[PDB]
Amino acid sequence: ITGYAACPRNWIGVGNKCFYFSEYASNWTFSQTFCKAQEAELARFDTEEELNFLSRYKGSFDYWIGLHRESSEHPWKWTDNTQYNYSLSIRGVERYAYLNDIGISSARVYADKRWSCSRLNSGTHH
Amino acid sequence: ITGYAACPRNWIGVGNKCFYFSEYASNWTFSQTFCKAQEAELARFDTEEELNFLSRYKGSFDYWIGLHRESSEHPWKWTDNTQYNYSLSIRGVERYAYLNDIGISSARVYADKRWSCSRLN
Ligand SMILES: *[C@@H]1O[C@H](CO)[C@@H](O)[C@H](O)[C@H]1NC(C)=O
Ligand SMILES: *[C@@H]1O[C@H](CO)[C@@H](O)[C@H](O)[C@H]1NC(C)=O
Repeated sequence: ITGYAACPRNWIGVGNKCFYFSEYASNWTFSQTFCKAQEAELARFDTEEELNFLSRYKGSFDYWIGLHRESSEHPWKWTDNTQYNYSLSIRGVERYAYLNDIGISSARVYADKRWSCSRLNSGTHH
Repeated sequence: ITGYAACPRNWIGVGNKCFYFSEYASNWTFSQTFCKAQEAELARFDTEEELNFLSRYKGSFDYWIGLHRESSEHPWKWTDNTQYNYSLSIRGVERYAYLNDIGISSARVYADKRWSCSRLN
């Protein structure tokens, strides 16, 4: 690592990331607009430590995450257009991913769910 | 691990603290020995943000925290011997504090509970 630095207020630090969690349900598009306005993205995990933390901290509520696909015949990608590494199953035939009770599932864009944002920890510098 | 981290691996950063959570239940003494061996202490909260994080991440399980008293007639103190600020009530007549379903309660030293550690940074 480069250094240790606290995530900003209302954000939670796990590994080299800072997570944010809403307590308000809205649609995937509104959620991604919000995340981008925080200089962040809909939540992305790159390690088991990070996925396990999201899956525990969410409690009993569904949370939107940053995986989506243009159709059921297109590849899953992150909101930055990085392709998904297909390391976990995703349930369903819909375009927008969320964490449920069991793991990752898919929903229509206009479903109302709480959301999480992530960003790499910048060490307060960017 | 590249770039910045709030905390070391297996710890979670909230404000100016790093928290650790066991998935193994033990008695309060065993828990505090463990936390000191990590250059840490049984979990201490100094803000609402920190307490709300402990109260959510614990889920449906009881967790030891760093409040303790010598008897039901003595003041609550942190494991560093710094007095409690009495900003939240604690239930019961026992000497050792834990987070339960509802808030903060007290138990005997030999009760088995998962524990949390905290440290500054
Ligand atoms: C998503 O939510 C926002 C805010 O309520 C609303 O403006 C927008 O029309 C919604 N979009 C969809 C596709 O439901
Ligand atoms: C606490 O747990 C440790 C480890 O199991 C054990 O050595 C010790 O006797 C226990 N103490 C009490 C008071 O139960």
